[PDB]
Amino acid sequence: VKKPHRY
Amino acid sequence: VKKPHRY
Amino acid sequence: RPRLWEGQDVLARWTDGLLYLGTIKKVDSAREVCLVQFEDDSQFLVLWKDISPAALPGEELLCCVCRSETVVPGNRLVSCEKCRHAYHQDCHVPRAPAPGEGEGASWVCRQCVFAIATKRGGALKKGPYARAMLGMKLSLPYGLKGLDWDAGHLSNRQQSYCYCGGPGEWNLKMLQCRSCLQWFHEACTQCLSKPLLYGDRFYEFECCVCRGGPEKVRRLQLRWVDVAHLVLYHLSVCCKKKYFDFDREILPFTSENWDSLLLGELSDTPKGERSSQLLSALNSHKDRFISGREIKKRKCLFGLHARTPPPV
Amino acid sequence: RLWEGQDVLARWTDGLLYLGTIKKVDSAREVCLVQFEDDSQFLVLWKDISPEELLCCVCRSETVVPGNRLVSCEKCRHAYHQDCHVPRAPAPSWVCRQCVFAIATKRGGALKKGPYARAMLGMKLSLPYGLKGLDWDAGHLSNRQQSYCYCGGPGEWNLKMLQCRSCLQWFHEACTQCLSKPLLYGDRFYEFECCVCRGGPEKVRRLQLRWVDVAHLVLYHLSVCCKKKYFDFDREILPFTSENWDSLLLGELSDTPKGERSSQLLSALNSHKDRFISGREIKKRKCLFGLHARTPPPVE
DNA sequence: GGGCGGCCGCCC
DNA sequence: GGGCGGCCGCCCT
Ligand SMILES: [Zn+2]
Ligand SMILES: [Zn+2]
Ligand SMILES: [Zn+2]
Ligand SMILES: [Zn+2]
Ligand SMILES: [Zn+2]
Ligand SMILES: [Zn+2]
Ligand SMILES: [Zn+2]
Ligand SMILES: [Zn+2]
Repeated sequence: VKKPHRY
Repeated sequence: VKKPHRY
Repeated sequence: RPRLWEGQDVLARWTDGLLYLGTIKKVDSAREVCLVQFEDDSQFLVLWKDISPAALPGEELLCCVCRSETVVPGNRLVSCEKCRHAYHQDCHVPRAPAPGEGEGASWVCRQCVFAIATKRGGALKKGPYARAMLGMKLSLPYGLKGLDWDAGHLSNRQQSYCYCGGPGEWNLKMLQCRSCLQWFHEACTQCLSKPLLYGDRFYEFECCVCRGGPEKVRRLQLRWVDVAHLVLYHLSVCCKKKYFDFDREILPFTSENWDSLLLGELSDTPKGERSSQLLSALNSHKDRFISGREIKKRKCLFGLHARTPPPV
Repeated sequence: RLWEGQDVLARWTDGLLYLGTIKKVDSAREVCLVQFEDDSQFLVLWKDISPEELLCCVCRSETVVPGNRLVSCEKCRHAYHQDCHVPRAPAPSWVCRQCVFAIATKRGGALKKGPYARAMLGMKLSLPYGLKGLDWDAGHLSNRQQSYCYCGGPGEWNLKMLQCRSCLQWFHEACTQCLSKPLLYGDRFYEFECCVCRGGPEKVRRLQLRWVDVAHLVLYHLSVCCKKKYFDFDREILPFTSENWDSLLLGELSDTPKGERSSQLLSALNSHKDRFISGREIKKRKCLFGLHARTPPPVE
């Protein structure tokens, strides 16, 4: 569930 | 650009 | 004045140069490191330099960088249109434009630009954010000439790398610039055509700061000894084990990722000659490779003597 | 020794360390020409130049005497005589004086809380130079050795420095831990006492400014910052005063109507023609003001 | 009889 | 998952 933060 | 040096 | 506190929602730069949403659990003022818990409930130590406070709701009235007032006129407090964080113009790298002034009204900070542009396998090549990425990459958010490297120039104690100034491991998806000898994250570059293999230093690379513009990269020619060593190390890292079966793991990996390997002169090689050349390479170099035969296993098993990347 | 092209850390007049490259050395006058990141070049004294080693960098020698084991720092890896260091080193993790400051110092005041804040405070109890043997000018503003503050580096008294009322030595803003607001240039309206004379934390008291003082300090601060002489009252002088009114620490003048602020300030600018020059003297608008002499406001 | 090339698999 | 525990089954005699 860990993933890069994206705007 | 000048930057104060910290370790 | 305080910038980081316990229970604070936070963005953390990882060794891949990517930002992950997390929460600070403990603040170690002595080490200047915080214990961050991420979405997968995993806890890690992250340096303060790689920690940015999450986007608060609404406007921010204090510079998120220095957390103090300035008495120097012409140093306005500008807000990023994305994360709504406030910056002193002189507290940003590069210097942030005042509102209006330089023509686009809406200014986006370095953190958000990287957050939008960076991507595993290489960052954006085209678009407004690719060009915004390029603009930011021409300036480093740290002092490069002052880093404290080891003898091999593989790691520095400040743990500052790339254009992002984040942490990183040279042997894990990072290219070294031929000019400044600095290592740069795969996700932060914009010049690659294929995803980097773990430990693949078979490149000639020059970063944006040295070039003063777009990056320049060239794929060096691999020997068959290199391909065997590179595939082994990549698998050794990716699968996290030492010994690999030739016919059911090593070979099926190469043929299924042959184009991604960028083998150049060897790219023509017929499938049959692939096996014979790889097998002979794996057998002929006992200084690099160890057969399963050495530890009472089948002879088609291979691993690396030391889990090290291929030398160049 | 030192050579050309060598990358070094140089202690600037603000007490902070900046990374630079040596362009020329002069052993005759013990000075060094250093180029910095912004491609600027300045003459730096060798006392401010900083270059798994075995030698003591302070005394240029090895010793026999027991009790003072040559101890190396954890950050800069330099070897220190236990008694050539100030105040004095534990023998064996140890961080030397210069690195403690490097970690703790900051523009607008050093760290107040934390392990390094307490570390520097322990360091600030003693000076790494002979204070009594310093040569001062008549105004006691400058050194011949250019040694100031707790750090022992260079500095200009009018550029964000405070003078101790007891020992009269000048101290960098970045090396103090007592300030609540950033220093304006040329601000001497303080009663300051250092850590050495106090044997503990610094003590500082803000003096009560008059209106003529406010006008002079603001005009001088703007003059240093903007590098020009004449400032518009309504477009520059008053907005700055209003935007940074809280940081000025003006005591009783704080509770003054902004309408009267403008009047009191404009009145002082027109009255004191020994300090200020209106725009009349150079055929501009009278609301323009500049200092007669580019000098900090004097204390009564 | 039993030496030995060879490698299948448990186990924490 | 890899370092050994375990030992089949050729060969020579
Ligand atoms: Zn700031
Ligand atoms: Zn932003
Ligand atoms: Zn470079
Ligand atoms: Zn990066
Ligand atoms: Zn100082
Ligand atoms: Zn040190
Ligand atoms: Zn010594
Ligand atoms: Zn004193």
